[PDB]
Order: sequence, then C-alpha cells, then structure tokens
Amino acid sequence: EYDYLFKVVLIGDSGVGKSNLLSRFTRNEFNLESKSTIGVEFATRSIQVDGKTIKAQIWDTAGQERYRAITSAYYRGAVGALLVYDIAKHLTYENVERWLKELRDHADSNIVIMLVGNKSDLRHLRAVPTDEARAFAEKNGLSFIETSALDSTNVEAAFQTILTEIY
Amino acid sequence: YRSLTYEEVLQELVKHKELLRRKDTHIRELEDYIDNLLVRVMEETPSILRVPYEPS
Ligand SMILES: Nc1nc2c(ncn2[C@@H]2O[C@H](COP(=O)(O)OP(=O)(O)NP(=O)(O)O)[C@@H](O)[C@H]2O)c(=O)[nH]1
Ligand SMILES: [Mg+2]
Repeated sequence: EYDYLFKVVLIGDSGVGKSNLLSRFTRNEFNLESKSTIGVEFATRSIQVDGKTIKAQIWDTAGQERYRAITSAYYRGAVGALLVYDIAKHLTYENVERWLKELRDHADSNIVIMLVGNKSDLRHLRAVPTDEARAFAEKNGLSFIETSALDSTNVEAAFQTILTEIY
Repeated sequence: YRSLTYEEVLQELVKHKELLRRKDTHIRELEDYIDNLLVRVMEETPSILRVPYEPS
C-alpha cells in the first residue's frame, strides 16, 4: 500500500513531451516516434519521498485543445499539475499563461503547479531562456525545472518535487 | 496525372477539398464521441483508463 495517493495531471501544448515524461517516470521508457495522445489515460508509480510512500496517479491527455468535455473530470481531485512547455519552441512557452488560466478556471485553488521546460537536450535549438521562464514561475508562485524525457535529466526530480510539495 | 487538362485538375482539386472537409468533420465526430464516452468512464470506472490495464 502507501501513505498517500496523489492524483497529478500533465498539461501543456501538444508535442511538448507530456506522454514521454509520463513513460520515463513510470517505466524509464522513452519513444522518439510518439504520436499525439488519443483520449485520456493514467499510469501509476509508487515512490519513497521524505520517508513516506506515495502512490502517484499521473494522468495524461493531448494538449491540442485547452478545454474539452473531459476537462473537469481530468482536473477533479488533482492535487498536482505539471505544466509543460518545449524549451525549443517559444510558442509552447507563450501558451503557458493560457494553460495557467485553464487551471485557475477548472482545478482546485490549492493545486500545486510545477512549470516544466522539457527537451533540455535540444541545447542548440533553445528558444526559451531558463532565466526568462524561472522569472515567470517565481512571479506566479510556481516551482520550476528543466527536463529532458529523452536523456532523462530531472524527470524524477520534477515529479519528486511536486509530490513533495503536496503534503 | 499529366494526362488531365487544366480544367480537369481544377475539378479534382475541388473534389478533394470537399472530401477533406468531410474527413475533418468525421474526425471531430470521433473525437467528440471519445470525449463524451470518457467523461462517463472517468466518473464511473476510471480504472479502465489505467496503463497497464488491470480488469476488476
Ligand atoms: N529531443 C526531445 N524530444 C522529446 C522529448 N520529450 C519528448 N520528445 C519528443 O517530442 C514529440 C512529442 O512527444 P509527446 O510526449 O508525444 O508529446 P505530448 O505532449 O504527449 N503530445 P500530445 O499532447 O499531443 O499527446 C515526440 O517525437 C517525442 O519523442 C525530450 O525531452 N527531448
Ligand atoms: Mg501525449
């Protein structure tokens, strides 16, 4: 069993790497040819943080459309959210404030949000400076981290942090 | 291909635009169905959506 069951949702533009963050965290798997997520799904992983065993229930869906019939149920009971953008695509970062609004409109007031800049491996193609996003996150009271689902950097740290920050 | 006249490739372009509109409409219908079905699954038996899937 577990000391805690925490529902966490992944959100962010289509293509930013939400599903691969999920697969990397839960199974240490990455898929270069992954397609846009159809429907809604979740995967679970139990982890030891702060001497407690947390069963993380991580939900996933495509970010092609901000609001759908499933959006309320998707956010319902969620205590954590990874808000993900692609460091190599500035447009996905510009849309972060729009996703933040979707949270504010459909999720619990006390949901813990972690801004995630994914695809840090694409160093040569960076379009979003770290300092820029970190400043935005600070201003908005969000934790911030850069990850790479591809090379695994900070993937566990991101999930560990948010799970930690829910207690 | 290059056996068609200018007028004939124009009509084909028209025909394929009509068609692609119909396919987009169909995709939206499928997406809507999926989302509406999932609302019910999520509210009733969310374990169905787990990966890997474990039957109850
Ligand atoms: N270089 C690099 N590519 C990545 C990384 N994470 C994901 N990708 C790639 O980016 C593409 C989209 O990934 P995916 O996880 O499917 O994105 P998504 O956010 O789930 N898309 P959707 O919202 O539409 O389901 C894939 O080709 C995937 O392999 C990463 O850290 N680095
Ligand atoms: Mg996906």
